[PDB]
Amino acid sequence: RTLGEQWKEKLNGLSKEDFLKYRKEAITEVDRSAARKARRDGNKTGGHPVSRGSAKLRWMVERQFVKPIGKVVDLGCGRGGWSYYAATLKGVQEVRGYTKGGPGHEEPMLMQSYGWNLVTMKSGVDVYYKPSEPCDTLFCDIGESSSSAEVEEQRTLRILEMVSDWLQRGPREFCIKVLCPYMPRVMERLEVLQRRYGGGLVRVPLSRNSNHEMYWVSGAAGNIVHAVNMTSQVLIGRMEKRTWHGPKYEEDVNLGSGTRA
Ligand SMILES: Nc1ncnc2c1ncn2[C@@H]1O[C@H](CSCC[C@H](N)C(=O)O)[C@@H](O)[C@H]1O
Repeated sequence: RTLGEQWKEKLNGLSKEDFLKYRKEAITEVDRSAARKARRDGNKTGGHPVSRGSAKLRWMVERQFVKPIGKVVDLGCGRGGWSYYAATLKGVQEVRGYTKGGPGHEEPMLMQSYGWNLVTMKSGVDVYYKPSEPCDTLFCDIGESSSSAEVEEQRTLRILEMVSDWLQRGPREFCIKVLCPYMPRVMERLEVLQRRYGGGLVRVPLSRNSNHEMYWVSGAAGNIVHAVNMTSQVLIGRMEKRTWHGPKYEEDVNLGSGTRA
């Protein structure tokens, strides 16, 4: 019905080998080697990001889709990729990250990247039941993908319901992941939330073509329905492909080391 639902149907109908070739074609991918060697060798000093999510956030902060500052609350922090990146920025003074944890959910990693003394991560916290607290910058990177777009719709709306109780607290910088932004219920909800709190949808090139995630960021603007559709166009055009040239590889940036005031 929507262009994103046609992509989802086409995606579900792919073969296992076509799936692999399509999921990384033309996407931007960072180096994870220094992160994976230090992640055994005890090197919490290397400055190598703990996850790919770190490079996804730098992509938006550098293009000023979001400008972290003050107290940052990181819902669904996982290993802490967004938390340790935000701790390097000058405007940021405190980073509080929450994540579910338990079996099958990522546990926060303790690292000594630049500004690590400002990061406090607490695992074992289901965000759907945690009360909101005052903050200046709101992150939320939650959304478990599924072959059913109907499942993703219910998971996306539940997230968008939860984050609004945090946005009513006044933060004006925010970066919230929309797992399934092409379903009609999600589009209507986003227009309502965009009216009340602002922002807009953006697609990060480091995302994989195997999912339609887009981020509701405070520094974006414009028609939400169209921004989703033009992303749905690129993804479908990447499925119809003969010359599979693969991904554009890039280097991550070093987070640094040491304490901040
Ligand atoms: N109800 C819930 N409450 C809290 N955390 C949740 C959750 N549902 C999923 N999660 C957690 O959200 C995390 C998304 S991982 C996001 C990557 C992170 N920004 C980084 O840069 O490293 C997952 O680890 C998941 O365990």
